[PDB]
Amino acid sequence: GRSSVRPYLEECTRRFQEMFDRHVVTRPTKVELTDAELREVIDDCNAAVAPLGKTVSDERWISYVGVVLWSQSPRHIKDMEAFKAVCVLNCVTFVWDDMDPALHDFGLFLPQLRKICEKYYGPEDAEVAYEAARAFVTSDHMFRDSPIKAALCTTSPEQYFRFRVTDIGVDFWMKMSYPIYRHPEFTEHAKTSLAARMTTRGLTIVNDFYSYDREVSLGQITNCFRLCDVSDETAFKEFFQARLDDMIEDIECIKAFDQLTQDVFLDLIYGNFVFTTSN
Amino acid sequence: GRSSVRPYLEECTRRFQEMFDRHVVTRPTKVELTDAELREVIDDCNAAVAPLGKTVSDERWISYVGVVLWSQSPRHIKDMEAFKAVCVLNCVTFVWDDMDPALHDFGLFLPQLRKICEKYYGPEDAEVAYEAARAFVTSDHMFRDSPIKAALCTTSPEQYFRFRVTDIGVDFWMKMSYPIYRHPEFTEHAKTSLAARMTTRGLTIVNDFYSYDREVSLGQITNCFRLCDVSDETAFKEFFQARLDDMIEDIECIKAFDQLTQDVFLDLIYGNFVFTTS
Ligand SMILES: [Mg+2]
Ligand SMILES: [Mg+2]
Ligand SMILES: [Mg+2]
Ligand SMILES: [Mg+2]
Repeated sequence: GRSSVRPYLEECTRRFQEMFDRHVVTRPTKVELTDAELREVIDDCNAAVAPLGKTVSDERWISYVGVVLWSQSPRHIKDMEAFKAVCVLNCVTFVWDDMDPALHDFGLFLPQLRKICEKYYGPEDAEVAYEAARAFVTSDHMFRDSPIKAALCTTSPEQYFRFRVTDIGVDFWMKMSYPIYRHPEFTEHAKTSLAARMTTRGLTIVNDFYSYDREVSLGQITNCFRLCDVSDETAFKEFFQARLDDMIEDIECIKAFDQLTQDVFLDLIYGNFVFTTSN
Repeated sequence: GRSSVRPYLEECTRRFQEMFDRHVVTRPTKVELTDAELREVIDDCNAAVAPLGKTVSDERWISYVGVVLWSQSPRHIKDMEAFKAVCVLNCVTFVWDDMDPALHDFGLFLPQLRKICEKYYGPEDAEVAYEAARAFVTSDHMFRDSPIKAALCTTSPEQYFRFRVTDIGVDFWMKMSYPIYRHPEFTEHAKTSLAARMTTRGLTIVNDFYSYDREVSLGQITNCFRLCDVSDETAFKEFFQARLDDMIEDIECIKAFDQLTQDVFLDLIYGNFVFTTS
């Protein structure tokens, strides 16, 4: 009953798209990697997870990298080495998040993350990106089975989204993506985490809706829709409307930011939705 | 702008204390600096702000440093070099927030912050502390008269507190304070800024109430109580109770953290109340 949002899948997808068309208007665009770039990305991905003895096929990597291809802001890219680092860091932390946690060898993995950062970023940016990656995968480790997670995720939407600012990876995302754009204001918003805080709900609500069935079947509690009775059409749709209102207020405030910054923020939110709803 | 929360000053003070007595219980305790340590701190503060030309008296310094003496967690302190750094970094960024922006010389001030961090912290912590200080003062600068400040501060409690995570300085505070304690869990929560997100509303709500009259008289908008009509006793009491409920919910979640970490969070919120009402 509460095991599935399947009855709402089409309507909610329509409503998400309708909101974006009214409030963001500009559609997201795909980044094309040359086959050299893509093999380079994938090679780095393989080298970084090999110490954990894990093999991962090219097409699995390409499914992982799709979110980065779709959710950056191609208008504004200025550094494609930073872009590739984000492709790599995203994919390997994807692979890390999808392993038995008693296969997690930090001594083996963290230095691979540092090597990626040092390859693609300047000296200062390498440290910023690496600390963000370190802090993300460290958060993930220390909150498995944590009473803190249960408290933040079951108490209120406000407590849950506060947890997700880090846990969904959007602070990590912002802190390794600002070198792509070299835009002073965006760099500051990324480093204060305001960038992450402005985009967390737009990203998390979409992510949660389309992974609800999988996550609750796996016993996972990091999902906002577990806060309403999904089996109750009236309660579900009041909750979903509240989440839509959350996304709209965020997007309306995001438009107070400078133009380039707001472009990146909205391409992220809307691009993630497009990527999420594709094959 | 000609508004005031004076008619509620007593009752809100009593309501605040009562909430803390029921939900935190543990009293905050003042850190007493020896005479040598207070001198070392004032000397460092005076050095840091000497390049900006203007003078700060001992008594102002000591009024600034009191929030640090009261709002840390004394039973858990392990590193007093780190503690002194927070005294100095708090005081001088206070003085900087208190200056006409027309005199905000970053090229003079940022090396002084870096100097403080390099004297008191290990090399890794010194970069964390410095970067949070840099990000804090840079945020203050780019949001003065910025349309983003006006949109975040006037739209809803949620957008306003989202802005204050950085703007009230608690993220900076966490990221320079964790070396005081060398507690692994607290260090991570500081570095993910979860520590700052848990404590922002309890700090900001207290700070906003007791600075409201001052701030509205100066045309400042960074105060959540501008979001209700404080001249409407009925509206103010509903808004004030909403913010108490926010503090209570946060405090109750804070107690799900490990025992040392939660002591630090709650001593910070409760000690800030004590210092503000002192
Ligand atoms: Mg995860
Ligand atoms: Mg998910
Ligand atoms: Mg201020
Ligand atoms: Mg104030």
